[PDB]
Amino acid sequence: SIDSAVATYEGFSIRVHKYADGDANVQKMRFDLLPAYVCFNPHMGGQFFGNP
Amino acid sequence: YDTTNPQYNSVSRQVEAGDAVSVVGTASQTMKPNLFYNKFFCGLGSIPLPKLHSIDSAVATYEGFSIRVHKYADGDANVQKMRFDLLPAYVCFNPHMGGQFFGNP
Repeated sequence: SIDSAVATYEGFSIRVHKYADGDANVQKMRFDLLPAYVCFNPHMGGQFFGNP
Repeated sequence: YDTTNPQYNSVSRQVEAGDAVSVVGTASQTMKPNLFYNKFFCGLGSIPLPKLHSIDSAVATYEGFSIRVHKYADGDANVQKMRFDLLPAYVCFNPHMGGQFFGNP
């Protein structure tokens, strides 16, 4: 019962919901995304710097 | 009263310091004043309201004023809600075209 749409950018998909409170006269919008992460093997990357 | 643009003078002389004034009427009395005015003394209007998201509405014209209604509910309390509303706007085009009259004793 809430108006949506879903739009791609950089090949990531994003919902918007548009609702409102009726007793207060306000209108509200939200934009969401859920990421999932993995680290397979911590020994395969790191940080680097120059050598003095 | 303007020396450099006398084309705009509304009154017959300068108001200097020390000029006697007075107040029309009695001290604490309460009354209902009558009103004369020309058509272009004061203006009146109303601003159209957009509809809230995800909430049903309708718009009806009554005297020539337009009025939104919004119809929402409370799902858990199981009640039905409605509000009708309007935004007025008011102008004073010119103070010298209207006033208040009373009788003469």
